[PDB]
Amino acid sequence: SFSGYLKLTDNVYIKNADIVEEAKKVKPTVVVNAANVYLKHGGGVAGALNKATNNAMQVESDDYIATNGPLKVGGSCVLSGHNLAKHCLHVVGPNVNKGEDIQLLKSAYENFNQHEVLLAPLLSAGIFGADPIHSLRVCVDTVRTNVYLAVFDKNLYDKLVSSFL
Ligand SMILES: C[C@H]1CNC[C@H](CO)C1
Repeated sequence: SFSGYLKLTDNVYIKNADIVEEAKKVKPTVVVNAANVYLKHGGGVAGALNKATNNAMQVESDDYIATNGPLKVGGSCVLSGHNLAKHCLHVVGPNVNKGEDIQLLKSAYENFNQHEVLLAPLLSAGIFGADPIHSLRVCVDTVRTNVYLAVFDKNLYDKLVSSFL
């Protein structure tokens, strides 16, 4: 039921869309969150997804952290998708603004391979500070399952499509 996506490869699709609106429309089995190790969904994609859940994502996340401790950079956990999806896969890409190793972006994308189909943002893009062109490249070269990428910014979406090798 994903509609309006441009096909980049055999398994990677892209659309200029607000991932919250896309999740509400599609109700995918998995929506990926651009999480941090503490699951503190303050801003960027995480802040927007959490706000769409009326903070239920944050309440669930705080209980998860209280039980399990923080995630690793490059790691993930599966939690509820609330009103957005069946599940939310919280994936921690490296935050270059915190000096985290950009080489961990491939490990972060490997989490997507545990799910046959996902709605996702570009990991480490936006407020995480990585080059979104590089994130898309790592995505296509790492993810083998079906990934539907939602890119919020039209100007960035156009740049990503027009520069895609
Ligand atoms: C598994 C269902 C979850 N919501 C959308 C799916 C259609 O691609 C069906």
